[PDB]
Amino acid sequence: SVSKANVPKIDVSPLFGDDQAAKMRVAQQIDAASRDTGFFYAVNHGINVQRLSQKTKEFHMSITPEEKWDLAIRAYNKEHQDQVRAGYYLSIPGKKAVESFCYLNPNFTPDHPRIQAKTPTHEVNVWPDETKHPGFQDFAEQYYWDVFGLSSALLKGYALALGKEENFFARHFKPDDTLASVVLIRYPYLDPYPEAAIKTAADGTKLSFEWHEDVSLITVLYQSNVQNLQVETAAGYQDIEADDTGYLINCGSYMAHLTNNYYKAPIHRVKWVNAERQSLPFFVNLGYDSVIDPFDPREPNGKSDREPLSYGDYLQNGLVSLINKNGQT
Ligand SMILES: CO[C@@H](C)[C@@H](NC(=O)[C@H](CS)NC(=O)CCC[C@H](N)C(=O)O)C(=O)O
Ligand SMILES: [Fe+3]
Repeated sequence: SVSKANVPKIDVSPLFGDDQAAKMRVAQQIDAASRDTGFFYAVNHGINVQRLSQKTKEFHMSITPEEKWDLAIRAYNKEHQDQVRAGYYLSIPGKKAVESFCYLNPNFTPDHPRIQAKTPTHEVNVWPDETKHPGFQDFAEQYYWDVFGLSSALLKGYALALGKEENFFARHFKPDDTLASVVLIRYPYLDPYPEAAIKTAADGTKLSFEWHEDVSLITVLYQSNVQNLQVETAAGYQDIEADDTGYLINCGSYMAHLTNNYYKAPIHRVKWVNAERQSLPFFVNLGYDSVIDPFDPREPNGKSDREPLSYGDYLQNGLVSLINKNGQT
C-alpha cells in the first residue's frame, strides 16, 4: 500500500581516517543518497547505540512528574524564562503523547561569553538531581561529544560530496560554540491512545508529527526499531525502514540554502504508532555567527543568487516557525 523508500546503508568509517580515496567513495554515496530520497543510514559509525538506548530508557522511565516541572522549558513553566530550548517538554495525558528532554552544548556554561551576552538560542543546560539519576548527566554529556564526533565525520563526507575541501562545514562546527542539540524523545504506548494526540494527513495517514523540513544543517538520528518515518518523493510518501543499529541522516533547510537545493531538505513526517519507543535526534547546528557563502554545484561558475544567512538567524527563526507550523512539542 505504501512503498519502501530507498535508504541506503553507507559505511562511514572511512570518514574517521586518512584514506582520501576511500573518503571520496563515501562522499559519492552521500551525494547519491542526498540527490535521491535525501535519507541514508550511517553504519560503522562507532557509537554504542544500545547503551544510549538503555541509559535513555532508564531516565525516561524513572523521571517523576515533580522533576519534569522542575526541569520544564518555558512553554510549560512560566518561571523558567531562560529555558526556551533546554529542559523538559511535558506530555499532556489525553491530548499530547510525546515528551522529551533537550540539551545543548555542555560548554555553554555560566561563564561562556555567549551566555554572558544572553545571545538567543544559547542556554545553560538543566539536569535532574544526580542522586535520583546517577550517571545520567555524565552519560548524556559524553553522548553529545560522541555524536558530535560522528557528525564532524559526516560533515567531512558532505563537504567532499559537494566538491569542497573536507573542512568546508566542519570548520564552523566547533566544540566551543556549536548550537547543536540532543533531544531524548519518548513516544509512549498508550491504551487507549487519545485521538486528540493523533493527527491525520491529507492522505488519511495517522501521524504524530506533520510534514516539515528540518531546522538543521544535517540531522543525525537514532530511533528504536519501530517503523515510523515517511519521506515525500515524486512517487508520494514512502516508508523509511527502521534500523536501530544505524543512524538515520538527512539534510536540513540550511544545507538546502547553501547548496541552492542541490541537496534538498527532504519533506518528511512521523506516523502515529502505538508503541513505546525512542527517537533521539542530534541536530547539527553551526555557530551563532557562522555564515557559509551559498553556492550551486550544478552551475558552471558555482554561483548562487541566494544571500548569505548566519546560522544563528536561521536557527532562531526556524525553531519558532516550526513550532508555529507543527505545534509545541
Ligand atoms: C524523526 O523525527 C525526529 C527527529 C523527531 N522530531 C523532532 O525532533 C522535530 C522535527 S525534526 N524537531 C523539532 O521539533 C525541533 C526541536 C529542536 C530542539 N528543541 C532545539 O532547541 O534544538 C521525532 O518527532 O521523532
Ligand atoms: Fe524532522
